[PDB]
Amino acid sequence: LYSRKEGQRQENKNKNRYKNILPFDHTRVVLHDGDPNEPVSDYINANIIMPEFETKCNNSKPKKSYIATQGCLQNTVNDFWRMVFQENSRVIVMTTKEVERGKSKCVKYWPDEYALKEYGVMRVRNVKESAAHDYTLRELKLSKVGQGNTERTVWQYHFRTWPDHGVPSDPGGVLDFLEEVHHKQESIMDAGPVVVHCSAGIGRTGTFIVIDILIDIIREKGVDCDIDVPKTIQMVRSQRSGMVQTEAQYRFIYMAVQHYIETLQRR
Repeated sequence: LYSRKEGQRQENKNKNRYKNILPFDHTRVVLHDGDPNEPVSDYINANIIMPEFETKCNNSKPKKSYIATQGCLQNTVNDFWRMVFQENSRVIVMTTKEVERGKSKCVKYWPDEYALKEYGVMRVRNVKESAAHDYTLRELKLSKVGQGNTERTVWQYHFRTWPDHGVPSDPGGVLDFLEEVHHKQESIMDAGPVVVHCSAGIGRTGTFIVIDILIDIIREKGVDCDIDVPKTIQMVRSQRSGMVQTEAQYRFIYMAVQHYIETLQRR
C-alpha cells in the first residue's frame, strides 16, 4: 500500500511545483525542525532514494543514497536548506539551468558569488564558483544561525549544458560530471545523501540517479557484472513515482552505461 497523502494536504498545496507530482509517504523526507507558525512545517517535495538490490547484505546501509527533489519554489527555499542541513547532505547535483526556454525550472536558492544570505534560520555563504565545461562547482558554507559548531561545506555541482529539448547526444559529459561528484562525496566522512534535482524531480533527476547507481555497481564489481536497467529503474520508481520520463532519457541511460564500460576497457 503506497500513498501520497501528505503531498495532497491543503496545507502543502503551494509547496508542489506540479499539482500531481508528489512524494510517496513512505520515502518522503520528513523535516523535523521548522517554523511552528506554519500550518505544516514538515513537508518538502522530496524522496529518499536508497538503492535496493536482492543481493544486499545485513548492514546499515547502502554505500550511497540520494534525495530526489523538485526545483525550489520561492516559498520552499528555506525548506530546501532545512532538508540539506537535517540530512547532512554535502553534495547537491543541480541538473537544470535556473531558466530554460524562457521557463523557470528552479529558483536561485544559493547566494550570488562571494555573497552570504540567510534562508530562515539557515545561513549560506558562497565561497567560490569554478566553471568547468559542462558544469559549475559552487563551494557553499551552510550553518544554523545562532548555533556554534554547525557549519559544514556543501558542494553544489551545477550541470549547465543539458539541451533545451531531448537529451545529450553523447553521454561522456554526464559521466565525467558524475565521476567528480562521486569523488567529492567519498572525500567527505559520512556525508549524507546526495541531493539531486531538476524541475519536477523525476525525469532528469531519475536519469542522473539511475546512471549513478549503475556506474557505482560497475566501478566496483567490474565490466562483466550483471546490469538490469529496467529492474533498477523500477526499483527507483518504487521510491519516487515517475523517475525517468521519456524514451530519450531511458535510452540515454543505456548509452551512458555502455560508454562507461567502454572507458574502463580502454584502460
